[PDB]
Amino acid sequence: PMAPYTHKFLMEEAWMFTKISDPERSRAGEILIDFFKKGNLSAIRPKDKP
Amino acid sequence: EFSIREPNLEKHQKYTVFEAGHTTVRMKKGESVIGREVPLYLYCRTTALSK
Amino acid sequence: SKTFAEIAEAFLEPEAVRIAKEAVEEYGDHERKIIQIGIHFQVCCMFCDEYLSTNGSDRFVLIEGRKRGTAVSLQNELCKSYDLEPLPFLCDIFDREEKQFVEIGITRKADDSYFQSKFGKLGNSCKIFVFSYDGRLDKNCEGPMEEQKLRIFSFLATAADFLRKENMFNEIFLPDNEETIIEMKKGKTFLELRDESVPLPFQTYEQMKDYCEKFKGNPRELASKVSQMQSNIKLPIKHYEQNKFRQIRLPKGPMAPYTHKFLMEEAWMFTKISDPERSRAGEILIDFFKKGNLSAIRPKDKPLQGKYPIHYKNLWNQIKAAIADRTMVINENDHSEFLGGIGRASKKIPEISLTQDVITTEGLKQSENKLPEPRSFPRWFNAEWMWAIKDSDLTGWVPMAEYPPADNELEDYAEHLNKTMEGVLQGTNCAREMGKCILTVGALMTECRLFPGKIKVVPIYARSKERKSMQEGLPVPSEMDCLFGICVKSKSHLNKDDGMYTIITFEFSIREPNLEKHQKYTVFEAGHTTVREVPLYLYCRTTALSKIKNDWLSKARRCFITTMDTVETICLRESAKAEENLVEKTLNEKQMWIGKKNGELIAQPLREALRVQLVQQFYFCIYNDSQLEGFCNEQKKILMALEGDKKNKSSFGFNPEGLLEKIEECLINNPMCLFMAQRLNELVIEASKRGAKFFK
Amino acid sequence: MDMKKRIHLELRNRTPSDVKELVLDNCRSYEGKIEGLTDEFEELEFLSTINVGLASVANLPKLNKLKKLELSDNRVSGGLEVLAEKCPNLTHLNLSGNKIKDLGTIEPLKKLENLKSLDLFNCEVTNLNDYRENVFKLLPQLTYLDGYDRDDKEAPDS
Amino acid sequence: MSLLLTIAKEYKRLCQDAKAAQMMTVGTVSNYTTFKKWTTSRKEKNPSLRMRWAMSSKFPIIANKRMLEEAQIPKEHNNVALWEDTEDVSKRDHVLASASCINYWNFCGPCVNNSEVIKEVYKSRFGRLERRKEIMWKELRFTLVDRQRRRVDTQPVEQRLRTGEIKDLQMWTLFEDEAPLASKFILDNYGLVKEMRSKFANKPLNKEVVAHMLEKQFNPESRFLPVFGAIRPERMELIHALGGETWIQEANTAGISNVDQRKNDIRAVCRKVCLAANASIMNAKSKLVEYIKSTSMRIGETERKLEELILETDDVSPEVTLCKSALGGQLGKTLSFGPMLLKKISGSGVKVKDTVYIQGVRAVQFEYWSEQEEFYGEYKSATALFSRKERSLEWITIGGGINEDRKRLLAMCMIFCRDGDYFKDAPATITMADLSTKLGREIPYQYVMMNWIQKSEDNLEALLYSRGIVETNPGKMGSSMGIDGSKRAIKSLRAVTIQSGKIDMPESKEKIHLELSDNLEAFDSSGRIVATILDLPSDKKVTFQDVSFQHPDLAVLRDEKTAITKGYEALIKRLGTGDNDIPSLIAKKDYLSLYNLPEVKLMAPLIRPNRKGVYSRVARKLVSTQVTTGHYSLHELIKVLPFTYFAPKQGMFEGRLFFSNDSFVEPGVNNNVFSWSKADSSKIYCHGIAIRVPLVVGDEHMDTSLALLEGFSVCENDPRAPMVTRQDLIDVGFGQKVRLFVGQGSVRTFKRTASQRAASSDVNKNVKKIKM
RNA sequence: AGUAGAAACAAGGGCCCUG
Repeated sequence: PMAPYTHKFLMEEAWMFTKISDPERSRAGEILIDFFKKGNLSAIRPKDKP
Repeated sequence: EFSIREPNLEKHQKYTVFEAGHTTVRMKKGESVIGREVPLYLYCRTTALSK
Repeated sequence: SKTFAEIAEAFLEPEAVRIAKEAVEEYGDHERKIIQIGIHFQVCCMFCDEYLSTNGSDRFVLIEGRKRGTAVSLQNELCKSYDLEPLPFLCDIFDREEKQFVEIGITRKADDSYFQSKFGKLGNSCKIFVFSYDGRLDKNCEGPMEEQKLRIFSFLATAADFLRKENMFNEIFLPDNEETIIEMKKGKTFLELRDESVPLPFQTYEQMKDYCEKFKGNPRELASKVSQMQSNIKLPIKHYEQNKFRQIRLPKGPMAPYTHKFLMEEAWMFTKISDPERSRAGEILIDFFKKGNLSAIRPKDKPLQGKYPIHYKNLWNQIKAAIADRTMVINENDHSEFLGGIGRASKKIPEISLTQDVITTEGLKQSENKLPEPRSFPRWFNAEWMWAIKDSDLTGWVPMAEYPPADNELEDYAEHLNKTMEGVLQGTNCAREMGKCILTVGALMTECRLFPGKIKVVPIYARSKERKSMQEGLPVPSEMDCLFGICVKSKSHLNKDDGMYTIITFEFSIREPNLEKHQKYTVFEAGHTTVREVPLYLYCRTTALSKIKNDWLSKARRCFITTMDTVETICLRESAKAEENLVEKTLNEKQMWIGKKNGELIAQPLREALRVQLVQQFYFCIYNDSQLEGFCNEQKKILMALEGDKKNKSSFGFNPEGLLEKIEECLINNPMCLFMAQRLNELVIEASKRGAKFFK
Repeated sequence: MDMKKRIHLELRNRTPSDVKELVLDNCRSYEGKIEGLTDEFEELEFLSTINVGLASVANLPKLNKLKKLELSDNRVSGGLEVLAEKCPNLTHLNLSGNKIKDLGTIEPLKKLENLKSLDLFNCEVTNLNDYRENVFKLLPQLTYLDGYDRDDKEAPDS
Repeated sequence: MSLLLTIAKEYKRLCQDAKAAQMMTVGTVSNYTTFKKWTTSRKEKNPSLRMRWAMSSKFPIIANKRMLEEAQIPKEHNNVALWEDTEDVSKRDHVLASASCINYWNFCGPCVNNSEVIKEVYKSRFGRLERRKEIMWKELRFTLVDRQRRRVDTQPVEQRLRTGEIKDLQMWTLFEDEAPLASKFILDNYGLVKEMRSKFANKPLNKEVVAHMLEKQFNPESRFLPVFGAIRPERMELIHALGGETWIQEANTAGISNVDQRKNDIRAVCRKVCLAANASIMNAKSKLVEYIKSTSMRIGETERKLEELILETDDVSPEVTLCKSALGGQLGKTLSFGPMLLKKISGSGVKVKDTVYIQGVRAVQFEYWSEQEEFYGEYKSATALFSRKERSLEWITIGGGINEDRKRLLAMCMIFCRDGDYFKDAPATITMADLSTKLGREIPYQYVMMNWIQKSEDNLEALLYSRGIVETNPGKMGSSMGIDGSKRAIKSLRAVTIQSGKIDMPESKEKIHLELSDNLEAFDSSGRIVATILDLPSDKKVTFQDVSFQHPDLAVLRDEKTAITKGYEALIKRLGTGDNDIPSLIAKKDYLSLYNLPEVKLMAPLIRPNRKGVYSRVARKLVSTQVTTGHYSLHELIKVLPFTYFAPKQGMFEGRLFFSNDSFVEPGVNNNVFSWSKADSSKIYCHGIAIRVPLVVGDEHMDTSLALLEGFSVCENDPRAPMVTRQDLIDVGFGQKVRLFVGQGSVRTFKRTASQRAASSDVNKNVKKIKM
């Protein structure tokens, strides 16, 4: 069989949400919370069957 | 991880995949911007690391 | 459910439920009427609908839910204030924009009867509105507000659907004014009887009802009668330690002979190799026939013992002929007719065609049932028990399915233990008898189903596999088809369960018989056979079977289940007390008493004692009858008393002699019962050396 | 709902021979197969079938006067050869949202000489290298692509 | 079709007879059920026997004939028979056959296009399988087990329902033409029905089987079984393969089925609202009921009403009990005294008065029960069986596994029985302040001593000392308990017994309708208290997810977002029936009269004033485009209308519509301010809050009569109006009448005019106007 | 002949069918 993907992350098939950078909130714990506030993540509700 | 490209069985073997609603794509339109909705996928995987 | 209130709470508001409940309690009526009232009340509510007048005040004022006296007080108050005439009867609601009371009605019948009665009772005094659960309305004035009508009809429709679903949409729960008295239609004959079935002191149900509804407790007379009855009884109590158990008295007479249809120990068989293509019986019976040994047989007219040898001889010759014809069928001659009980069924004689003269000619008395006769202790049972414990030179006698996969340690353990037990058991002799019975009974059942009214020929055979030596020599041991004898059926017209279809059994042996044991058989001297050369005998007899027996004999793989249960229980119980895997040790080390030899006890590991329990279960499956049933049902008391003796529990009883009598009553001409009873006596004897409660 | 009832509803007593446009979006078609269409529709010049669980266009009947089509949100794959025979006078097409795996599937469309614009968005084909140019070299008759002509000339409204 | 004509001919032929006519004329349709029993009645004693006796035959099976001809099923394929032309005696339209034919069908028979629908039919069992596959087994060990018997659930099930709610659901998902009137459970749970219908539609299926499977999919199989370890349905379904009396197959099964989280969330919500209502002094009852009905929560995908879930669960907690009592929900006969659990086995009694002096001389009344009674008790990992006798703890036995739990259970038991001298003479430490009445609400000395124990361990030790202590007699050494909770000692407490092995929990399939007071204390046809607000944790802060506290007091939002939400609510309330409403106007294509509604006029001040004209233009544009044709989405007009009040202007529309509070909505994509989905088309999410849109009209998405039922109602029957189907029902005019067939053997008359009012208020109010 | 039990079978219905 063919060799599968091995790297940890995704390069070409990836995707990203965007937002403006605030130097007063330039940390992961803050960036994640801010991204979560607008409620675009909460909409992510994967169905049961994959 | 997030993705907007359905997978293939060979390259994506260690990955467990789902379908998480939809999302939006933004592109120029003359002098304005528009938004075209597309599906959305979620790629699940486990792995180890070290120092 | 469980009460009408909970039901009403399903589609009503609990408030109106409580209201109607308090109301029926006020009038003290049957609580089955909670429903109607609540509905009426709720309607009134959904009528008011927070409607308002020009003056910004409430338009409608409820009167229904209130008490009767208070309701009349308010009614008169309003008739006075607004200067209206007092009504004779009470109402449900009153309006202000028109200043005239309003009455609401409801019914299920699609007719004006309710509205006609109400209008006659009240003429045109006030406004009356009667709705129907099926969309009808009858009134004496202009129609109500639209919203009111919609909300009322919708509510009523839902309620009616619910009721119809609950079967309560009847006059009982939804009666009119008149049909409010439901009662059992007590007739005349029923009363005449009821007044005749009364106890003695009373003579009419009324007296009994008055005595029971008012009965009061008088403990003193009760205690006095108790003591009196306690004195005229004198219940005996017998602690076993003082009153010991005598031995059991077996019957006396001749010995109990062989009863099983097939031979086990004295059986001789011819073997061959099995080809997968030819696997049916009608085929193997020919394969064995070609080599010439089955045809080499040629008995003589002089039997060692038995009766009717000529019939048996002719039947054997006919069997050989039929086999040669490649058709397992036999013709109806005098011989077969005699052995198959063809025409020996009684002839019927109606009484309408009978006179006192007909009875005198040939005595027609009532049949004198000849119950079985007693027997003695059999001395050949231990021999069979000891022979059925040893190997048979082969294995795989009893077919078994495959083992599924495994994922956890549990299934691995189960598979390992099951493999050990199956490999140990499949090599014995009892196993080959089980497989023989299985296959032969299957063939006979198939034949009885397909070819009734026709005498057939079925073999007595089995399939096995030679044991596995080391890799040396010829590997992959082969299979084997073995043949012990021949069987024959006779017109198994099983019109009904429990029926009887006589079979015949031609078996092969190399051991001369005994009159006591092989009493029913009829042996012949056939000739010689190899191994060197040795004489040959031919055991022949007659018997019968049924659907029930065939089915239960074919399902003879339960003994494995029981034995596995017992063993796994012991091993797991020993392993848990120490919290460690003690199974192989428990199988190879733990010793179990088996028997006595030279007045001493004998023991061997459980791994080898399993065979004893297996044979016990097999015999239970074989010799099962009512006698053995009663015995095994009545012996538990003795074992429980024994256990009580082992633990110093001062047991006692009321009448052990009766127990011994009941036990010894069901011991007749059934070898298994006699054997187990003698062994139980020996048990209590051997334990008397270590325990009390037993006499010698 | 169902394309049958949807259609019978859109046809407010109107014959299927005098209409110039039709829409069936947000419907359902068993087995992803058309149901209720015939050659009776002659004057029809526009069509819209979106998000109806469709998978093949085999059943589609002949429609000459048709000049615009929309099949987005479905999962059509490898049924493009039929379009030429049924609707050769077609000019505008849309397939964004369907299962298009390779340029081989899109070759038949060259025979639609009347074709002007095509719309492929969110398909796998778009994720290749030199796809717009290779497509243009395949379909020279086609001018617009996903709303952009060579040199990225935004197309007008209509 | 021709089949229809054949059915009609058969009906005619059958009516030609006299008996059939009499029976089809007399009575109602229910008689059918009865007729279903008098026919085809035949059983057998030992089917195993007769099965071996029959399968031994040639043609033991029956089968259809035309199905075989159409399927081209031959006879004597390869010299082996399959069937022969005959007629069974019972069916008269079936033919004998053999088992081999079935294999023939399975191998060279007719094939269907697809069969994955099965996975939905039997979802419960595929779920069992998957749950199994996601397990990580472990070693096996041998030892003895303390298996306690108790009533539990073995089938994991989401949205557990009743039977009356299920019978309608089956009909509305499979047989809609034969459907009855819409019940409340449907109108409330619309998306659920839509989902269950999307799968079993346009498919070749046997429907009875599907209905049975759905019943199983909504039934938690309750059993009285021995159990060990944790209690979760995910385990009980395979308990047989985890451990027995002597063995245990260790395995981790914690991360599956996400059940108990829902229950703990529910109980947390109940506690919160109970405390809230307790903040009141005279209407905590109505306050609590309002908080209940003014609240909802999400389950998986769907949003359910709280009062609906509470009446379906069986969590015996002092919180759920109160709620189920307020709503008149019946429940079991289970008690609660603080954290512990209790259940009465036998005995009786009646209240009695007594007093105690707190400090010096301070008389305080405390009650007890004057009789002998027996009680089972269950604390964390500890069981007990005790008896009370006239203000004393007669005896008690325990089968727990911990010393701390043992001591706490014993102390709470002693309290529950008012045993000891403390109830005769309280300690000095307590005072009148600690007595009761945080703000006026009294407290019986019982819970007083309770909190006094929970405060310090030394109070507990002293309380235990209040129980008689003696020297451990010989032999009873094993059945003894010290002060620390040791299975043996030289000196132990009085009238106590210990043992290894929990106690078998009793059982009773009984229900009771209880009530409560204005102080939140429930009573059960007696002076006994089953629950209160003092037996629950004091308070704690939690962040509830996927919840809707649509109530002023139970809200944290500001006046701005609340004003927006209320404007949207009013604008939706204008979504009803009658002219001057938006549906009639759409039907008439009067897209202009919408701009002049009063509701948009009240929400206009909230619009960004510097760009209100541009947005207005766009909104009006969209509206006309949707209205002129008929292809509209109701979830977008309700969103953009508030902007059409002002006058159009010129400018560049970036793509967003802002209010005056820096909160926008976008036309086509869901955001935090306005969201919805095609799955649940009966909800609108604004600022997290949910709003229930009525079902009066159906757009392109909604594809059945289900979306129109809240626009119809029953009215007086009129034989003049026409009789129509359930599909043409959409082409009627608001305010018109029409006859119709409903369910079975029932015809009625409907009118497309709604009635938003309910019965709750119209009854409660009119009642309160009677207690004066 | 035989079975088994504390009574029943050892074909039954109309030359034809049947468990």
